[PDB]
Amino acid sequence: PPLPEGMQQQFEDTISRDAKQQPTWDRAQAENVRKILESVPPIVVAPEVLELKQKLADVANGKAFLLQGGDCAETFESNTEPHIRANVKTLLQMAVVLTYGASTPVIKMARIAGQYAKPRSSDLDGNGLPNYRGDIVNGVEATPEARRHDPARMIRAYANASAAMNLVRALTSSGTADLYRLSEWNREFVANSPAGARYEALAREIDSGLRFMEACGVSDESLRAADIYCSHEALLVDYERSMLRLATDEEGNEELYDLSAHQLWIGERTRGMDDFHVNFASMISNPIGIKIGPGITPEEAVAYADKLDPNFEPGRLTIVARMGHDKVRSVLPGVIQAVEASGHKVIWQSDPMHGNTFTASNGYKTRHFDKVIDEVQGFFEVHRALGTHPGGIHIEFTGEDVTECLGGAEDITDVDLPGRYESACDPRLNTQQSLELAFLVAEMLRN
Amino acid sequence: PPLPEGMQQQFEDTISRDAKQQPTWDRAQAENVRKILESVPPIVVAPEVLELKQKLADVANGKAFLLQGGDCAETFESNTEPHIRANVKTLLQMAVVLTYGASTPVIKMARIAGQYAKPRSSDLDGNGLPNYRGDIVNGVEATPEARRHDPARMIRAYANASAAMNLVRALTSSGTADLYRLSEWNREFVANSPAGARYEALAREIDSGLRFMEACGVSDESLRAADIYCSHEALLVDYERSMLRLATDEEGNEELYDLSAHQLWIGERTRGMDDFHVNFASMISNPIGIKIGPGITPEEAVAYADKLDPNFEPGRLTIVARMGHDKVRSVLPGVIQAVEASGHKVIWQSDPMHGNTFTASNGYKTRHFDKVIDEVQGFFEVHRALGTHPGGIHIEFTGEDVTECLGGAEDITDVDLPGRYESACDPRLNTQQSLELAFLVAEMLRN
Amino acid sequence: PPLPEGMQQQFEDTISRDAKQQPTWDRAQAENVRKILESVPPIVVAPEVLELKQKLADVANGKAFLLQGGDCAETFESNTEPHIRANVKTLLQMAVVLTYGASTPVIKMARIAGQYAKPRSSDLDGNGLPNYRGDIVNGVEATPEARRHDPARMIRAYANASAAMNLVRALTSSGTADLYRLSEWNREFVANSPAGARYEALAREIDSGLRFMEACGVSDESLRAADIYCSHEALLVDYERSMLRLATDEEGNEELYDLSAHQLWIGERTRGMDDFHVNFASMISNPIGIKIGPGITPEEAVAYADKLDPNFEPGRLTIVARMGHDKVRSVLPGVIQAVEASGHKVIWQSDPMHGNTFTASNGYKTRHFDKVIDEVQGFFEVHRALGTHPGGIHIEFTGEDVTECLGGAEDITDVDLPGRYESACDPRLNTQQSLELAFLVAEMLRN
Amino acid sequence: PPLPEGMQQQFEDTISRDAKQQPTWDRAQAENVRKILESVPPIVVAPEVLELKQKLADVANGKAFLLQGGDCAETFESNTEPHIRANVKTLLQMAVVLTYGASTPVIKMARIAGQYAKPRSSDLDGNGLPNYRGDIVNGVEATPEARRHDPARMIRAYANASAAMNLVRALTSSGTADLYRLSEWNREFVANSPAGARYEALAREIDSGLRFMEACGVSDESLRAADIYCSHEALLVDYERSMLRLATDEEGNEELYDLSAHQLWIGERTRGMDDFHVNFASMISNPIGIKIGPGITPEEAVAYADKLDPNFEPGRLTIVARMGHDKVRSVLPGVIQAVEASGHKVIWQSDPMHGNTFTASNGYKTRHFDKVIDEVQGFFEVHRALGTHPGGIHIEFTGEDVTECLGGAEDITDVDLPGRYESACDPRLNTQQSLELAFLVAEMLRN
Ligand SMILES: N[C@@H](Cc1c[nH]c2ccccc12)C(=O)O
Ligand SMILES: N[C@@H](Cc1c[nH]c2ccccc12)C(=O)O
Ligand SMILES: N[C@@H](Cc1c[nH]c2ccccc12)C(=O)O
Ligand SMILES: N[C@@H](Cc1c[nH]c2ccccc12)C(=O)O
Ligand SMILES: [Mn+2]
Ligand SMILES: [Mn+2]
Ligand SMILES: [Mn+2]
Ligand SMILES: [Mn+2]
Repeated sequence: PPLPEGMQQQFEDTISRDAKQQPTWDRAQAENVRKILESVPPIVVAPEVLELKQKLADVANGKAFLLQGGDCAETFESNTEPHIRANVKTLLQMAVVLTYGASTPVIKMARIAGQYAKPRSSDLDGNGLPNYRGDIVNGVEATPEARRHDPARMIRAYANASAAMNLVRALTSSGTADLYRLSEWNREFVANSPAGARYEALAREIDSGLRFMEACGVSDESLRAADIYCSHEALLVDYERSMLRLATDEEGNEELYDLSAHQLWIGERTRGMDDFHVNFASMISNPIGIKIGPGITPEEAVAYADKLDPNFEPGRLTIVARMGHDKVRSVLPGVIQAVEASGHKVIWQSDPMHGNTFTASNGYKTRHFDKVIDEVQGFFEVHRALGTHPGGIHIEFTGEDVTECLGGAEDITDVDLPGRYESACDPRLNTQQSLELAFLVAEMLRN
Repeated sequence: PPLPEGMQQQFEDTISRDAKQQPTWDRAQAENVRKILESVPPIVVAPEVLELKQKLADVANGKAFLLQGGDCAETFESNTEPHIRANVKTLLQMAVVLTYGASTPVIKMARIAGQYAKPRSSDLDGNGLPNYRGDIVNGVEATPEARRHDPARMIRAYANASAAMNLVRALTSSGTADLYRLSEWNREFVANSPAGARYEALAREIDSGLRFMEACGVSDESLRAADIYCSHEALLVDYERSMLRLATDEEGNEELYDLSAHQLWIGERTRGMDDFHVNFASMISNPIGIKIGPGITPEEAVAYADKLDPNFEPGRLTIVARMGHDKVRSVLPGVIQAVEASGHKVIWQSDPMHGNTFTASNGYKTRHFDKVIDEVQGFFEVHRALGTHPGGIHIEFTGEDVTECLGGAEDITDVDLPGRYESACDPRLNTQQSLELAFLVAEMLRN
Repeated sequence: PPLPEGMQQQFEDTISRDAKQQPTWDRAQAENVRKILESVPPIVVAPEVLELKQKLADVANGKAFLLQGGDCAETFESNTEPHIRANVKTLLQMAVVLTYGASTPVIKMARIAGQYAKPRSSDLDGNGLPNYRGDIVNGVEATPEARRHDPARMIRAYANASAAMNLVRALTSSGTADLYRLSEWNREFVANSPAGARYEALAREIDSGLRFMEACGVSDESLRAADIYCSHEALLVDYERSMLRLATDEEGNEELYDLSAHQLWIGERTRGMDDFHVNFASMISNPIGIKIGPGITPEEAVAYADKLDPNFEPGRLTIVARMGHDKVRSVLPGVIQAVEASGHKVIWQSDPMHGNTFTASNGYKTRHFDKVIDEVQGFFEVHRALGTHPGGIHIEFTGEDVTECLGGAEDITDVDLPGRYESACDPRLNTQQSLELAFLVAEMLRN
Repeated sequence: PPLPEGMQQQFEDTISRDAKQQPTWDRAQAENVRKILESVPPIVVAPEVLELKQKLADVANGKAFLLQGGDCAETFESNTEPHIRANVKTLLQMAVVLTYGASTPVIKMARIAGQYAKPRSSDLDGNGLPNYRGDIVNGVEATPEARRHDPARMIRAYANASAAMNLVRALTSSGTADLYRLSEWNREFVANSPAGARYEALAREIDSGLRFMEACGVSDESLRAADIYCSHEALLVDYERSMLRLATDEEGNEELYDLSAHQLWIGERTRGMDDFHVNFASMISNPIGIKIGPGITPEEAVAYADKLDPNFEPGRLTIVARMGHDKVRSVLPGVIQAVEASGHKVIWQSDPMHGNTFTASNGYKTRHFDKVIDEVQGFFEVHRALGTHPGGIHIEFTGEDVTECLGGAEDITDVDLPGRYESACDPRLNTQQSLELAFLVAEMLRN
């Protein structure tokens, strides 16, 4: 494989860096897997990434909203036609309500087609066997057989990735992204929800807006379909470097993209300034997210922003606040002020999930719904008060009727958790609770 | 002028009938005026009349609403670019609010381009001189000079008619019928109205529906312009018979239209079954209205419906209830039941104007706003209860800030009337009071 | 009537100038006619004039073509629904063929709604009576009764003007401007033309382009209707000054328009630099044409261009070459070179009509078809060679099957002329010969 | 896996049948591969198959054309982003020319995402090792190691299938299916082709039709993108039965689809009436093709049509004539007459490839371009003469500059073949020769 140009100087340097949360496995074998994946069809194409950069610039400048979400960890087992549908459906069903509430174009990103690699686990498990690190590295089975790290799982992940994107592209053009269809499903929610009497205000109001549209004779070019972009945490060195492709923009302008997804994002753990991922990200032309915890100082946030967005292109960087309901109001404002002052129009995104994960006195780990909302509530209160733009959210959900998060309209308590708990990692929002979340965030976008 | 076909047998018979409310003037002179007008360009064309019949069929079958209105009597003096604009603007500004409220296509008919002839006056005035009978017959001046009946005023009316339609067609294609522009004017009303705090519920709600439209990327083909159809009372024999033209529909299918307007309507006074107008109307292929008072018996309403709609074409006949706020609930239901049972899908239209005209203990004649609303309120209460469709309304308004009707948000009382009173005949709704009327009728269409 | 602003200084000065080709009539009476017409609805509105300026800028910059034409002189007698249709139809039927040939948007201007005033006649007739000077001044009858100059004919002209524009606006929205309909009529021409075997190349080719359009599933938003703008020679002082209106553009920017038409043009006779019309034209914000004969020197053409286009707004001025088939190649190139060099992007338009008018040894006056074509042929040869843009043409035609011009596919000779000759002034192209002209000009636009 | 309903009775019976051209491999292993593939995301979805049935009905009824084609056998090695692009590009580049020529919607089907299984080889090779039977069964390497039959290759094929469809869906929405872009590439062909002077007639003509489109202001909703459907020969029992899914149409109407592709087709070898494939095909709701050789008798063609299209749904069956240039005119007409008479509106498709395969006196096997054209030439001559509709073609091509077929504009002779020959099986058309084929078939569609 020959060199690009002046990137090779930078690329070699980028490999040199340490990478946290890597898998331990055979190197000679993993290099073969990579050189296989160096020639496959990509999951996405450069023009679609450009389209997302342009749409993400509008989010950065107050003209659009960002809905990101899906499974915490995709599993090969769960990557099926019925499950993918339900995630797409709930993502869209939310997006119609946020579109109305925000009075702006919602951009739909998804945790899909790549979100396999997982860091959150401690380095070793009880019983002396390695713990689950995603179906791209090892199996969920609690046996030394399955938990052994396997480079071949990278090809299985690429397979399952291209399967899922092929399906969302089909599902979206085939009209599960029909606007009238989605709102008819949202009435079925509000009618059959316990706390739907609260939300029926906005339900009727969206109903009216749609009937008004048809009354004005508005030709349904844009109403039959959507665009669901895709994303995952760029965790794994060999997989993400294998998906590097070299596109040539208009007038022969050459660039370097990671086409494993439209948008890649960096996690809390692999966040070092002189580590692989932040240097990888700054080299690739994709839009980029970056998770940010309470331990962030505004000094560091400006440092990230300078490296990841070195040309002040609005929407290139998303900064994903995940801080807990209590510490969001306190920590965030200083970060924004410093970042905005430095001349960077980033997308401010709320992740009210990975802040509020607590062990539920029941074996299982959960998040309380009321606390999840309260982090977003505070995320807006900071933006309203400072006079900056709430760019988006980054929730974790599923389209199955599962009981993993407490509270909500359903009244899910400690005792309800073992009844159905299908998640490979962090606890996801119930279908009921995902829609319910959107309606509340809509109300916050209005006021 | 040669004969059409089997129509000539019927046409001769139609002339034979007596016509009420005619002008007394020279016959030889008036026949020359007619034979001049027999060759001019028509005010409208057959294909547009067909378009209205098709759209009026949708009103008859519950799928659309009918907004009709404008000046009571157009005057040559008042037929000016600024006045016509303001009437068009308020007609459209209403139509956007009714469209939202009804959740259906509003069809916009106007009292314009022909509404000159006037019957309401008693046959002779005080002082022994003839009274005003519209600028198509005589002048407003109180002198035996001006009040003399003049056949030449028919050509002056045709001139002023083609002037006004030429302007609405231009105004509508030029973008005074822009949907975003109209609602921006409606916010200026609700902000600057006294009782706008009541209406700001629906104002924000329409605002949201429009921002939602732009958020969904909806291409503005249908949003920049409208269609304002035109109408007048077919009062005058010589003028309406001069505008008879013979069109040939698809596959050479020949028909006879009165192209003085898109839709002609019959008044309370010239309503006889064996009089000129009802026989004229049944011969012409235009859509047709018919005014109906408290003295109507359901027996007669079915007789009209049989003659005017002899082929059960839905939307061909409109039946215009004008009965007073008190007698609307009582008289109407029996008429609908009999008409619906006879197998006629007419358009049920409310005229809350020509029922409630009372002399205002001030010289001038007025209508009270609260009473006008209450006739429409009852018009809906009858339809809601019977389970039939409220097809439309037929208000009289102007786009000038005039004080002719009492009540409203403005608090217009007896003493306010002489301050500005520009109407040639019946008292019209203030700009403020026309918009205010629409918002209330919207609220009635929802519930 | 109060003053505009700094225009009044200029307006007074503009009146002061002598005006050629005026009518002699009562001044006190003509001032009443003018003060009547000062308050009527205009024939057009400012936003439509702005739209034309923007579209005419595209013609000036090589991106569009200009089709102007219609009757030489409209007559009140001829201003009828059937005649107007046929002129509109042939104007559009031409425009589809020119659109294809030019591979650009054709802009459709018409000699309609105002083209009554006529200058071409000598000042006095034989028999001592005044000669015909258009239905806006006097009648066609050869009697001292009718030929007397009548200010009231200005109001009759305004009436007939608003009649005709009301009809074209209706005819155009009602779908006589349907693109598939027009080409089906053009096949009927080519099939039934004698020389149609020459033109059937381009006929099939346009047929293919339309079927291709429907094959590509192209939504028919733009295909059902057109925009026919309107024009006349601004000849008559009192009529054109009566139609002056004051519009306020975006952000309250005030301007002065003559809304008797969209585009006014100046004739050969009333062309003086310090005469009324050139000073009138430079004061009004309308787009402007100017007729130009062989006697023009490039020195003068630059002088006109400086006065009429004082801000170098492209498309504001059209320069209408009418020079004869022989003298077009010789006279024109020097005019273009000087005008282009001076920094003026005007529209170069060919008028192959008013150059080639000769008395036909038969009483009547005619133009030979082959000579008419040859002036356009040379008009293109000049532009092809110089490398400038042929902006448009300015033919005179009618949609009746009349025999006024010699030659063509029909083989019209001297003896054929009295069979049907309906023109009030210059000889117009036959329906057959108008379409035939377009096909040839299309072939010239390709090569 | 539970039963559908009354299908299970029929499904069991369908398995019972013998299947020709199957692979010999471990059954227990191959059943695991199948039960894995029973739960994956499908390559396509039911609504898209319905869309194709509706579009294929229009082809059957003379309103549309069918362009099918691509690689003869896809190889995992060749299934790459650059190769897939070039095939898509040439498929579309052809489709624009056929769309114009046919004056109808071309429907674009592709040999992609599944076309791995191959029957054409004799049962055993020289050297005693098994011969190549497609990357879904074994490898191209000439070693007993690689040629061993491997059930795991079914999962590798599904992986590579979902990879490729994910890419065409992306490539098509991203604007490699832009109509103006494709024709700009077609001018580069005609300019740089040797025999392009023949084709420049239609090249300019398509250029004109596109400029005309932009001149008419036609909004580019439909012009930026296309729909490329997908197909392969349903050869392999375990793979096709694994992709059976159960969809529920509008109003809960249940059906059974094979979602390995949009359209499956049956080969010459596996064509028996009581064999697996014809009974499989008749059970699945997909549209269906069927290859047909010279040995077909009209008696049999009606028998097929009765079984495969048991409800006379037009466009459900495609009948693919592959007969050789000589025997096409002779054999075909009798088949059509009998089929049309039986009341079946099938799609008549020409496969001018698998008839004319001859060994090229050079080791390699080839087809002559002039002979390939002549089979289509005769295919049309039969339809023109009989007065039936030429529904489509089924060529085999690639977007690489390869030398596998003789003749064409390039002048490829025997000596040119080894220079570049990349095909795993039958010889494909050069990029130059694929475009050139389309232009000629366009000319045949006109006359
Ligand atoms: N195409 C528009 C409108 C739309 C269609 N389906 C949607 C579903 C959700 C939100 C918006 C939409 C958009 O993507 O915004
Ligand atoms: N053209 C649509 C929408 C529209 C445009 N302008 C309007 C003004 C009022 C109501 C609706 C409209 C209609 O006539 O209904
Ligand atoms: N609306 C487009 C296309 C069109 C419709 N009717 C036409 C008649 C002639 C030429 C073009 C057209 C235009 O005005 O150009
Ligand atoms: N969308 C239309 C037009 C079109 C777009 N791209 C194309 C490429 C080829 C042929 C047609 C098209 C179609 O599929 O037919
Ligand atoms: Mn998580
Ligand atoms: Mn009245
Ligand atoms: Mn002339
Ligand atoms: Mn083959």
